[PDB]
Order: sequence, then structure tokens, then C-alpha cells
Amino acid sequence: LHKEPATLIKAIDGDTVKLMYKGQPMTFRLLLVDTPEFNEKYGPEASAFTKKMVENAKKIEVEFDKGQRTDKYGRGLAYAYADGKMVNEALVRQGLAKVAYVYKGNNTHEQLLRKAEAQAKKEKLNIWS
Ligand SMILES: Cc1cn([C@H]2C[C@H](OP(=O)(O)O)[C@@H](COP(=O)(O)O)O2)c(=O)[nH]c1=O
Ligand SMILES: [Ca+2]
Repeated sequence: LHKEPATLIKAIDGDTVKLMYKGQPMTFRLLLVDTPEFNEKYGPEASAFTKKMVENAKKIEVEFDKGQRTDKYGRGLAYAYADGKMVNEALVRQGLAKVAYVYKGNNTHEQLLRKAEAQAKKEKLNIWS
């Protein structure tokens, strides 16, 4: 997989963010995770966590996997990086997302993320508390 440039347009929630990619505004949905909806428990905390990570970044990058790059809603499907740190992984590691939506052929980072989830769960963080 390859990292590509993007810039922040706007934070949205824990697992979606509006970025400019190849010069076009797109909503991105983070691969292999599920944050609570803002309406739900830990929803606001997940939103805040992603918002801080993407707003504080000097450099946003997106990384597409081997399969589908857009979902049925036109959202980009990617791993997102803030100054080299994966947002997807960071959410899971903090117990603010579950590993989820693991589709064949877009699951390169699955085992990385499941390891972070095990650690979050061992620490009883957030969703696992
Ligand atoms: C993360 C992800 C979501 N989706 C679709 C599946 C779900 O369809 P449904 O809307 O019919 O439930 C939805 C969940 O995204 P959200 O968790 O953002 O709601 O997005 C993909 O198709 N591929 C993906 O990789
Ligand atoms: Ca969600």
C-alpha cells in the first residue's frame, strides 16, 4: 500500500472526515473500524478524538487498500494518517472504535488493528469499560 497526500477540509465524526484528495472534496470513511454515532455512548469522545488528531496534523495522508476505494455512498475508503500515525489504529487502541466491516480484499491492516483492540480491551478502555 501507498500513502497519498490529502488536506483536511472538515472533521465530521469518529470515523468520517472530509478531506481534499487529488484536489476534490471527498468524505472519507475509515477502513476496518466503527465508531459510535455522535448520538451514542462514546460517540462524542470518538468524534473529538479524530477531530483533534486531524486538525492538529501538519500532514494528512490517505492510504487505499487493494479493493474498493469508494463505498455505495460515494465515501472514500482509506486508512488515514496524521503526521504518520494511523487514525484508524489510534481509535481502536484507545477503545473509541471496534474493528469492524472487515471485507475481503480491503483488509491489509486487519491484524494490526485487532492487536490494538486486544490491548484496549485488556486495559478496559472506553467502549471496553
Ligand atoms: C467501513 C465500510 C462501510 N461500508 C458501508 C457498510 C454499511 O452499509 P449500511 O449503511 O447499509 O449499514 C455502512 C456503515 O458505515 P457507517 O458505520 O458510517 O454507518 O457503510 C462499506 O461498504 N465498506 C466499508 O469498508
Ligand atoms: Ca459509525
